Amino acid sequence: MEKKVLIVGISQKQKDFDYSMEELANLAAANNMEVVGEIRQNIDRENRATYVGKGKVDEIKGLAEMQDARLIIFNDELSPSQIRNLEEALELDVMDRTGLILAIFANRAKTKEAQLQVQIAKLQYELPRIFGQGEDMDQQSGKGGLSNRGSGEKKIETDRRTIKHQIRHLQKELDMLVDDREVRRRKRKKNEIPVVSLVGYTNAGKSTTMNGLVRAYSETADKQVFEKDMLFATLETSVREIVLPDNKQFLLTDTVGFVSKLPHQLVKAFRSTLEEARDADLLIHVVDYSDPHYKTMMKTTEETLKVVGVEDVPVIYAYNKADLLEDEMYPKQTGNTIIFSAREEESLEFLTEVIRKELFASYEKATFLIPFEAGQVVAYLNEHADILETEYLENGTQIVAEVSPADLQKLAEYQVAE
Amino acid sequence: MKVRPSVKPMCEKCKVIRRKGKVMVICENPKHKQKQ
Amino acid sequence: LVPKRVKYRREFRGNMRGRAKGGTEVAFGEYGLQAVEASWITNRQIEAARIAMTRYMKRGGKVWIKIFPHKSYTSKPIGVRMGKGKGAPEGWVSPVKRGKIMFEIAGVPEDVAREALRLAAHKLPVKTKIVKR
Amino acid sequence: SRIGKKTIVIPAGVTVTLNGSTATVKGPKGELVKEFNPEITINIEGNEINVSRPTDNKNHRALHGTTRAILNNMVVGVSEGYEKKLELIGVGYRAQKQGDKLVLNVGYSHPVEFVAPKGVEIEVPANTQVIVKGYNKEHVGELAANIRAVRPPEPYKGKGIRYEGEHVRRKEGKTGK
Amino acid sequence: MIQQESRMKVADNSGAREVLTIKVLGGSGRKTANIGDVVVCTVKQATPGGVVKKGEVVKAVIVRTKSGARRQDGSYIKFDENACVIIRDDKSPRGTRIFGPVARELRENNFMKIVSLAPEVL
RNA sequence: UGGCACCUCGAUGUCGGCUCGUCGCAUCCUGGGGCUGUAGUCGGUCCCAAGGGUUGGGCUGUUCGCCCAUUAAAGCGGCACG
RNA sequence: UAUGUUAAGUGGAAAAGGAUGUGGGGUUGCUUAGACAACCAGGAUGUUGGCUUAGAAGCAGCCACCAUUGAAAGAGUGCGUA
Ligand SMILES: Nc1nc2c(ncn2[C@@H]2O[C@H](COP(=O)(O)OP(=O)(O)CP(=O)(O)O)[C@@H](O)[C@H]2O)c(=O)[nH]1
Ligand SMILES: [K+]
Ligand SMILES: [Mg+2]
Ligand SMILES: [Mg+2]
Ligand SMILES: [Mg+2]
Ligand SMILES: [Mg+2]
Ligand SMILES: [Mg+2]
Ligand SMILES: [Mg+2]
Ligand SMILES: [Mg+2]
Ligand SMILES: [Mg+2]
Ligand SMILES: [Mg+2]
Ligand SMILES: [Mg+2]
Ligand SMILES: [Zn+2]
Repeated sequence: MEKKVLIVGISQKQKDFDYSMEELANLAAANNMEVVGEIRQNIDRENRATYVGKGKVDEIKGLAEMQDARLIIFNDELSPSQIRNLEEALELDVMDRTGLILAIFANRAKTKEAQLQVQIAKLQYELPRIFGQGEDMDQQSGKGGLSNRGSGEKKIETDRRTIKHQIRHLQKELDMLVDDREVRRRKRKKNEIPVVSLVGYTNAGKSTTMNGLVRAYSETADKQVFEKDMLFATLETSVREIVLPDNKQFLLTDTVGFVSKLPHQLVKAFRSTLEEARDADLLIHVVDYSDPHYKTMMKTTEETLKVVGVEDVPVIYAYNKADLLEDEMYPKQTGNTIIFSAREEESLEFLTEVIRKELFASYEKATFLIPFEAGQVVAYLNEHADILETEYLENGTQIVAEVSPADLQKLAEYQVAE
Repeated sequence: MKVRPSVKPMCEKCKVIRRKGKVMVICENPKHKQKQ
Repeated sequence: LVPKRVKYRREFRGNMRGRAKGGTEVAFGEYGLQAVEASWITNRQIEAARIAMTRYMKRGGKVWIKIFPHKSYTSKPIGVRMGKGKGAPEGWVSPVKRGKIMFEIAGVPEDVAREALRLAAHKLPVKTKIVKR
Repeated sequence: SRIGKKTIVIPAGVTVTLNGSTATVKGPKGELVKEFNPEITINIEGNEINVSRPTDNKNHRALHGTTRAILNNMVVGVSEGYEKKLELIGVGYRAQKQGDKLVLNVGYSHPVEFVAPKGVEIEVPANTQVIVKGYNKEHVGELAANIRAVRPPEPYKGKGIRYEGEHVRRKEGKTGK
Repeated sequence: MIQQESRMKVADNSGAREVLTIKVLGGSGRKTANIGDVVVCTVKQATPGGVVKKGEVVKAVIVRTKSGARRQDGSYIKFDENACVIIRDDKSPRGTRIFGPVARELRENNFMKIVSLAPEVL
């Protein structure tokens, strides 16, 4: 059924501390749990032993036993000794934000890449905590003496080695999977298709933008990407063709969303996943302009991109949800900023116009004379470049069109000087 | 070649034959070559 | 598929001797899967088979599940010895005897029905066959 | 066996004889000798050869058919003969011969040399055209296959050595963009 | 005979003065290096203000050893020290001057600039 | 990693290293091949194959591991954890 | 001894699945007014059906799928061109 939980937080000199508890409640509501009470404390430093102090523990226990809760959720990462102390004091179950995010990710992992990533993150998180957890059985006080027969080791060494071993096996499987993944990018790298990637915060509107663009400018436009409010809807990346009316081709990629106060054991998984965004040719930053806190989001967004390791890539900041705001006109371009609504034909037209302006800038005018009997080149021009005017001459076809340097070099014999 | 316990046709031009006591599939598409 | 409540939390495992008592004929739809052997069938297997065979038909026609997981089973963790009482319940199971019809479908032609039942039968731990009313 | 029941009409100038299971065929172009299993039997008269089938079971049917086919090919090869033709495709691909030795320049750092065995001959109408001739199906086929195996055709340009009756499966070097 | 942990005096113009050898190149189980062989090494003493700095990992060629070389006509050569010259990825020196005598074996291994810059090629 | 308690409590020496190896193949290198999202270069994957080969250091009692510098390559396991 | 089966050394070790192995039965279509397989010949005309496209001529795609001579001959089964 649904479990009853509590959420506990300290001010800790955070600048807001209120959106943090709001999003913690939202995350709990995304794990088939409901918040039946929150406790906050305005302490500028974190308690070393119980994270809240002596009196707050009793207050929390009283509220939990009055509201009939089954678990307590703490807004920040805990310590193994803190977990031991809180569990002993409360006589309940204790869980922290990192555990909550891992729980959210575990049951939404479909492809085994995500499943293995979450598995390794969970084992890495639980590895330091097993010390006092297993000492209760290990610290049996009475075990023996000198024996002249034995393992030549103490039990702590043995169980440390056992827990250390399996981590390497799981990481090895991860590495093999990523190496296999690099095989499927061979065709993209061998050719030189430009790539543009959508990034941003969660529920910003990336998937809707991608679906609109795909419906507008794709051959197999029936290939849509899932969209919803919920929570981390897309846990996988997608790549699609986009072909423009002026006969230009590029690839559009979609990736996952993130949230503030992100665990460090899972940022490695995100760094593995965002490897397509790392080698992108253009970045589109979707921002939910309607949300008042959106500004804060932008900062934390760059922070994530600073950690996975994507930099020096041109970025266009797109402000979604323009229709939800009153007394505003859209689409509009200001510097490297776009104001638009994803569910609009004209907004998508403006965004794709901006993309075409930014990426393709080395398509210059050129004139070619293709002889009639030696034809089969006008088709290449029309299906690989945008033409302006062609003429039916007695000696052949006189075409003028704007092309790329590769086309110029390939068609260097047909050029005519002026 | 694909070496599997479950050799079966993959298109409508695949053909199932036996050679040296082994079941196998031949086709015009070389990706469809299977041996059991 | 889990029962809402039970009178007892622990139960004997039972046996599977003999032919199925009832439910050996197609009674609602036109097509059915019949068990040829006996087996425990869990609710994960039922759910996987149902999703496969329903997705193939694109939510057309009707599907009837003729078995329910009434029985529960327990287990013991790694590292515990024998004794000290019975273990904790894990899942829910249906014991299926030979001859039992466990899935029925209607509302689709021969080809769709037979292919959906073939797709479903590969998710199950028992040896099956396809029968028509 | 429909094949096994068909009659063999002996052409003029070729003679066929039986020594037990062994069969010998002579004519304008050469002499052949071959051994068959005794379970099958052959009749002899002026201008017809008939191979008969004692039993109707599997291997016996197959042997009947293949015995008739082998006799037919043997007699035809002695009488008229057999040939195969080979083409070379590619820039610089050259076929030549010095006496009784075929020399191929097919893109390696060294030329490839071929010498025909007894009963088989190699002819070079043009620098990119080879012909294998002989009065034995198996040997002509084997030598043509050996020559072709030096540089079989490749799917990106068609270059290599191929039969005239070959359709090469063609692929495109660069696709996707 | 230069193997790992043996130290050499640097005989060229670059900032290094003494070098400790880390690896003898040219095979998996190779142990010693002779005149005309390349080694990987680290700078133990340096001259302040030079191009090569202390603690740098470089590679160098041995130009004279205390157990020298035998020639094919039956004669031998030996020196009173072990000395090396710091080189680039090609066989060119990283200095502008070379001090002391150099063995003739550098010419067979195609170290032409080192041979031309030396005061004497014995 | 466990379960059981069948031989040994009128004794079956217990970790790591050193010396000396030997065997399996689910093959790390080298040899032969089919498919490729195999143009070439560089690769991926599978089939055959156990003939030979398969590094020196810093830290830690460590096995393992991380790092430095190499190599064609720095395989995984059994033999009372030989 | 009699009548059959198996070609794996199955017999003398192991499952889900996969398969023109082989034997025995039971139904059903066509055929000496000529069946199945090969060989010879034809396989046509309005017409490049309309739309779309720079094109689209049976064979990128959408909507139609008629008529004539004639033994039949698709507004086309696949390859191929741009
Ligand atoms: N009013 C308005 N609503 C919009 C606009 N664009 C998107 N939305 C709403 O916001 C939601 C965006 O969801 P989605 O794009 O799937 O979020 P997401 O970025 O994929 C979250 P994740 O990172 O997990 O994939 C949609 O359900 C849509 O209804 C807009 O321009 N105007
Ligand atoms: K089954
Ligand atoms: Mg003690
Ligand atoms: Mg010396
Ligand atoms: Mg030293
Ligand atoms: Mg005793
Ligand atoms: Mg050390
Ligand atoms: Mg190397
Ligand atoms: Mg061992
Ligand atoms: Mg199975
Ligand atoms: Mg049978
Ligand atoms: Mg016919
Ligand atoms: Zn096929």
